[PDB]
Amino acid sequence: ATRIAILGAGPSGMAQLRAFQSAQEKGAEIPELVCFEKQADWGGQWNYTWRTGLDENGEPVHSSMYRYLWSNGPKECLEFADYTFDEHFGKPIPSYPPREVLWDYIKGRVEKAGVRKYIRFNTAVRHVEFNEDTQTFTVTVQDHTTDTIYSEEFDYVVCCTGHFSTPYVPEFEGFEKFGGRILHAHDFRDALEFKGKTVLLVGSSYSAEDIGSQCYKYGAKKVISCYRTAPMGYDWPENWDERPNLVRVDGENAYFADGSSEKVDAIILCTGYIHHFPFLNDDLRLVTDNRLWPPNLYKGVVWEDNPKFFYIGMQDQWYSFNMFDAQAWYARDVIMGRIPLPSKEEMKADSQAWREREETLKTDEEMYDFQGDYIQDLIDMTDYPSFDIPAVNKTFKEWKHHKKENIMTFRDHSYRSLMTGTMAPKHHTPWIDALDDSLEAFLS
Amino acid sequence: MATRIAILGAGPSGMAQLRAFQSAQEKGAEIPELVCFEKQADWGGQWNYTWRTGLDENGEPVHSSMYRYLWSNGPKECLEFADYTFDEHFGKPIPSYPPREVLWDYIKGRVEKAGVRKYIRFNTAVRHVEFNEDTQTFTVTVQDHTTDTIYSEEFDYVVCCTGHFSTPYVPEFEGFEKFGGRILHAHDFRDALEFKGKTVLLVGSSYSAEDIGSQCYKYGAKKVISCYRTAPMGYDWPENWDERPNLVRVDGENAYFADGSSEKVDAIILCTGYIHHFPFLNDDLRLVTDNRLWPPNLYKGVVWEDNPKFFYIGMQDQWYSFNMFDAQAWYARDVIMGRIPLPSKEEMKADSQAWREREETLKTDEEMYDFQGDYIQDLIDMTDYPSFDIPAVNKTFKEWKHHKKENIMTFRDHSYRSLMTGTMAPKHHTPWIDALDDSLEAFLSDKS
Ligand SMILES: Cc1cc2nc3c(=O)[nH]c(=O)nc-3n(C[C@H](O)[C@H](O)[C@H](O)COP(=O)(O)OP(=O)(O)OC[C@H]3O[C@@H](n4cnc5c(N)ncnc54)[C@H](O)[C@@H]3O)c2cc1C
Ligand SMILES: Cc1cc2nc3c(=O)[nH]c(=O)nc-3n(C[C@H](O)[C@H](O)[C@H](O)COP(=O)(O)OP(=O)(O)OC[C@H]3O[C@@H](n4cnc5c(N)ncnc54)[C@H](O)[C@@H]3O)c2cc1C
Ligand SMILES: NC(=O)c1ccc[n+]([C@@H]2O[C@H](COP(=O)([O-])OP(=O)(O)OC[C@H]3O[C@@H](n4cnc5c(N)ncnc54)[C@H](OP(=O)(O)O)[C@@H]3O)[C@@H](O)[C@H]2O)c1
Ligand SMILES: NC(=O)c1ccc[n+]([C@@H]2O[C@H](COP(=O)([O-])OP(=O)(O)OC[C@H]3O[C@@H](n4cnc5c(N)ncnc54)[C@H](OP(=O)(O)O)[C@@H]3O)[C@@H](O)[C@H]2O)c1
Ligand SMILES: [Cl-]
Ligand SMILES: [Cl-]
Repeated sequence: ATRIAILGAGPSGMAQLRAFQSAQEKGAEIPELVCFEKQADWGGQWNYTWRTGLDENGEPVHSSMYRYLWSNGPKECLEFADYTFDEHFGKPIPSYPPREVLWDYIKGRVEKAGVRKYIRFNTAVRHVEFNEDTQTFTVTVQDHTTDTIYSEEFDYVVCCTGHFSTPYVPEFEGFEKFGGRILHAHDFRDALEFKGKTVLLVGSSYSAEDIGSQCYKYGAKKVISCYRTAPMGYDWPENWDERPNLVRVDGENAYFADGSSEKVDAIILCTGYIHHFPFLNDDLRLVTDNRLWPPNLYKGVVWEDNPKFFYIGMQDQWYSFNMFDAQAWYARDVIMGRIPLPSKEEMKADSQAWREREETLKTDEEMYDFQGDYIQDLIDMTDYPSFDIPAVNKTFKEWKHHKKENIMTFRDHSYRSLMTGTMAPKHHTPWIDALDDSLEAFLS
Repeated sequence: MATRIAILGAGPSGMAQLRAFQSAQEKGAEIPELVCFEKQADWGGQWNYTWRTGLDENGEPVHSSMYRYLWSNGPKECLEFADYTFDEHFGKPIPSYPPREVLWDYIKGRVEKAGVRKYIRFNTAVRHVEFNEDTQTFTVTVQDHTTDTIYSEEFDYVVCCTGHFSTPYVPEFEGFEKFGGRILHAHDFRDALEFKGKTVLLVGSSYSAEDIGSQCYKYGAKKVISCYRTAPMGYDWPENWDERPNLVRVDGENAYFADGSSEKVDAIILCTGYIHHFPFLNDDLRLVTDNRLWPPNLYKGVVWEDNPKFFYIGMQDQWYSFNMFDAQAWYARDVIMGRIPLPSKEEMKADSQAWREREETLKTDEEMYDFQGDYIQDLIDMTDYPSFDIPAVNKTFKEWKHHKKENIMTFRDHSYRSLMTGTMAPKHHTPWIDALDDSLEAFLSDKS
């Protein structure tokens, strides 16, 4: 029979397994599935580790998530259309859950599906090669439980390895002289390490916003964020300064493009990530900056030069979980021969139309509107449950409004489920005072 | 020549392998085409310092484990090249325990003189090495991070020089997920100043624990705790350094030891050693071993017995370092060039097994560096690598061990004689404990 390799058991790989299991329970014959995951358990980013740098096997540490992390968007925007918050939790819960609560949710769906049996944990993907002679892929992996490098042949491969794990880590003048810690956002674990300290954040996006907010919340003496082009422009607290870009450091001080300088204890590079696929040769390897429309992907998923190779979740994310579902359902239907692909020329013409639109986008609203339209096109082609994308866009609009009103209280707001219409209750504690990140403390 | 060699890495071992070939060429031999792949932007391996930790600018694991303020942990006289002396490089006597930048300068000096930088492709990560039975050649696949290109080339021989002190052994202890302080491996340690006024727990009882603890002490840590798995280090530690039996668990703030004691600690540094990790090799070529004086499956400690066109340099545990890699690289060179015909697989395994049986009996430090000295003597007797006085190096290791026992904080204040030139090292202008500036300029200057 047909054999599929699914690379990774984060949200995307979980979605890909669930997509196949959904087709099976509706009565379809599905291919043999094998999912390779280098971590010891599923959940991808959402599987928290104290580890940084390299794991116990020598593999790069995957997760970038830290203690005290909460949902940075409304949970109502990432709800599964086939497995609601109401089904999983059995009651209304607040709109910005801590990491452990969303990890519990995503695991709940695949626990229900029974798809853990397809997953080989502690197994790092080493190489994927396409064989023209057999029209099959050789997937080579390292099983760290047995310390064995082995290969198997697959008919199709679905890459679900994420793109927020391999850091973009630029050097600044004087880093070799600096007496304090220099780390990337990827390595950040515990805001308590920076209690009573002066922390410099290099960058102006989600990691700078939230790591700065955690350092503030857990008692940093001072936060400095520095921007390359434009300030973040939010209402920062009194002990948070925004500066133009870092120019250089010395033993103790950071020097900014405005000619100012001051003592800093630690530097956190919130400079984003690279798309990194060392297990792919250039015939299969996606090369892209982080963007809403990466190139060479028909419907954002099908590798145009070899359409038996698929990528899930490689777009920049406003939508996250239910985008990966729409993609996984699409990829499943292509694999199962339910969606015949057009010619390479027709695929490229379709992708180019989406690219041309992506190139014009300016505002946050234009961006989540584009991604909503993309997902609508995907769900129109499969049996993934329809959901109210314009209502989700309106929720993103409210969220963006709440961040502008007050960047420290946006998580104190509640939104309505677009799947069930359930209104989220207000949490028992305002975010700034909610020090305990535990599922037990949140659901109490 | 019509054959081509891939050398994986441009640390001391890969530099030695290039120098071995260049030495044969300047003496009038025809040598093979050489290609050396190095993922860093410059040569030196461990000795090339970086502020970076975890993953580098290209997403490759950061290689170097070296830190600010690192000095030679053995006498430089024990690692001197037999073909390129300290006297030749520096033009004067220098003290016996140079800072990192000074030994980096030295190792670079030899390959600068040799002109072998032209063979090296920097910023290039080795991804895969496969042996092809059909052509009896290796396909080496690499990622050139300068151009972001993955390409493959065919090689007749491969010499693996990628080290084994870079991929950390990082065991989890009960409660690590709860602990509110930093947890890092020795591999990630960069700057003792980060621990000034802090209580630092070191897990481990070998060189990394000794030296990282010594740096934390020197640069003003409040307290050092070192914990041992089997036996204490047993040195004369300063008053703010405690030795405990092994860590059992941690909570939010405290470390709990096997003696039933516990105390609040600010940071935990795992000084738990390293793993031999070769993700670019399939199991037919991949060395699997613990850190030891005699890793298995290596004839003369260098020739992969299942495929003797594949070689490993420097994969042994190290008393000897630079001149061991030279002895090995000269041997591998002579096998590649057909100067040393190999015995049958059965004869190679019988020779390796004799060395293994001896290795298994070793107990004392002296038995260990004596074994490694005898190993190196066997290698150098088979090639034109300049003979050097191995018993005199062993005697220097013995003096060094004696100096560490007398006073672990002042062993670096002693001087030894070059076994290559007979030059006596002068006393440094500053005692180690007060020598806060690690720069080559500060070390080679005359002012204290
Ligand atoms: C710090 C951080 C916070 C975030 N917070 C939110 C949030 O609040 N809300 C939200 O909607 N989204 C958030 N995201 C976005 C995040 O990308 C998605 O939520 C989701 O985790 C992406 O799922 P994925 O499966 O595509 O990738 P990942 O979650 O990265 O999972 C990829 C999986 O592939 C495995 N893998 C990778 N390489 C290999 C290999 N070679 N061999 C084997 N296995 C491999 C990994 O170990 C991992 O399990 C956050 C991202 C980051 C980095
Ligand atoms: C912290 C520390 C301190 C030390 N101090 C001393 C000392 O004072 N005295 C002493 O004698 N010895 C010391 N050593 C021992 C050390 O092993 C040797 O000095 C020497 O650096 C070993 O050289 P090598 O070339 O075998 O390996 P390395 O120095 O580790 O060099 C390996 C090279 O391979 C490259 N490489 C690795 N993987 C790849 C890949 N996939 N693709 C491409 N290139 C790759 C690396 O980037 C590097 O250039 C120390 C070791 C450590 C870890
Ligand atoms: N749940 C949470 O609270 C949380 C926390 C952290 C991250 N995340 C998630 O993680 C993902 C990644 O977010 P991210 O902000 O890490 O990455 P990102 O969105 O790709 O942000 C990249 C940032 O790096 C900056 N940058 C790049 N090079 C720079 C340089 N040389 N100097 C200064 N700044 C530089 C960019 O500035 P320019 O704009 O000038 O290019 C930009 O601000 C997102 O999905 C996010 O939601 C979530
Ligand atoms: N120039 C310098 O100053 C400097 C500094 C750092 C390192 N180095 C070099 O780096 C190399 C490696 O030295 P290293 O000490 O890092 O590694 P190493 O010699 O392999 O030592 C490993 C240590 O980890 C301990 N260990 C392993 N697992 C443990 C566990 N679960 N709990 C507690 N302890 C555990 C071992 O204890 P057991 O003995 O009980 O097994 C041993 O003490 C050497 O070449 C060294 O010279 C040099
Ligand atoms: Cl069907
Ligand atoms: Cl000012």
